[PDB]
Amino acid sequence: LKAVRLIKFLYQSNPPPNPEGTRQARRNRRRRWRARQRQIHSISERIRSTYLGRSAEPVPLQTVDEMTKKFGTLTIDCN
Amino acid sequence: QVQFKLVLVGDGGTGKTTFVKRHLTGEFEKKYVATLGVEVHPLVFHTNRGPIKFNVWDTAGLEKFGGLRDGYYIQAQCAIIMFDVTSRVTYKNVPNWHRDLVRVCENIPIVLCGNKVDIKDRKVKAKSIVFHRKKNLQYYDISAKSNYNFEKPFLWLARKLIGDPNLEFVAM
Amino acid sequence: QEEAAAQSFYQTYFCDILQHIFSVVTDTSHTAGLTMHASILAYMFNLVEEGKISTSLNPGNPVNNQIFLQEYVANLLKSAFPHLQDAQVKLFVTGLFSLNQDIPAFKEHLRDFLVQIKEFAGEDTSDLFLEEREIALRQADEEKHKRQMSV
RNA sequence: AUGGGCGCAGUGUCAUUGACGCUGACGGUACAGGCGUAU
Repeated sequence: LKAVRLIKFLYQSNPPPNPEGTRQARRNRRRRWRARQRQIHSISERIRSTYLGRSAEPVPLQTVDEMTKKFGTLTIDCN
Repeated sequence: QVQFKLVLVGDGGTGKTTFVKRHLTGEFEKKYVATLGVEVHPLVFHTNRGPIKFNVWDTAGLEKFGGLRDGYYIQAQCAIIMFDVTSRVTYKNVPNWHRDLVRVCENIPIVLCGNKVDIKDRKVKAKSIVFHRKKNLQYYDISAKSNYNFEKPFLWLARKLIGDPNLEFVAM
Repeated sequence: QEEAAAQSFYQTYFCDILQHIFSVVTDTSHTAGLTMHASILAYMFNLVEEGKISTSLNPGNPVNNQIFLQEYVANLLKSAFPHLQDAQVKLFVTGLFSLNQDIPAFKEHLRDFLVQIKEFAGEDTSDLFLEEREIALRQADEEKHKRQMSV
């Protein structure tokens, strides 16, 4: 649960790129590993921030008001 | 007794003769002796409701041997159209046979049968077999060699004739 | 692909091959194969048209094979089909040469000829639209010559 | 983020058990990684 343990577990599960093989092979593995490391770092920083991170107001920004305005727009027009 | 006039249409000995023989003897003919004019064969089935007789008029499918041709259809009580799924041309010829049959027989049950499906080389895919749809023909993939759906057309015709939808053929 | 024996084989077998192909085509029993007929005839005629067959097929006449072929085909069909009008055969052969690069149109032309041979047609050509079909054949041949020149 | 031509897995078109890709819950558990680079 503690941040240190989560970060250590995250960094443990990703094996470093294999230095064995050709230069270009190792370097392509390094590039992919670095991209995935940036992804991991972003996720870890998001966890570090807090455990909720976002408010639910984005939903009314997308659906609740987009439903309420047209709820007001409702018109009998007979029948 | 309890016999119906059945007319078989298609390319001569292209399965009609083979189909009739296979239902008659059970042997699967290999030679292709194109049928001459028509051959009338009794063909008996036994259903849960008794015997049934088909007066199958295996007609010649080659114009040179058509002979009386449409005259064979007079007083027909059921019709089995045939075509070889391995040759598209015999399929495109299907509408012509349907036209002639309906022209002579306006209101008769029609079974569209794709013969010798067993032969691996299938040209007329199941997707494109649609003429029966608009014409309201009852379709069947069959093969006189391996007997796939070997009985379905005759059973369907017997059900449509006697009127028993759940009627079933019996061994004896 | 084998040039050395090509001329010899042509001289040996070309007329025989055309005879048998036509005997088959005029037979309705083999209608389904017409595409292959169309596939091969158009080929051979093209070979005739470009003169890739170099030797004259008539030892008694060292003329370009094309005209000899036209007379031979006309004579053969007329002998086999005495009741046919000569203009019909002329038109049909002309189309054969004009249509050797349009397999669909070539096949429809063969089917038209097969329709004709089934009919004992008198001198009355009014129903035949020979002028209209000739105009269509001229247009097709014009497109064929344009295609050949564009190369 | 990018997808090359073939490892063939379903196949759409025609001359349809041949050819172009798409596509296949594929031959692929493969391969490609700007033109040193710290974007």
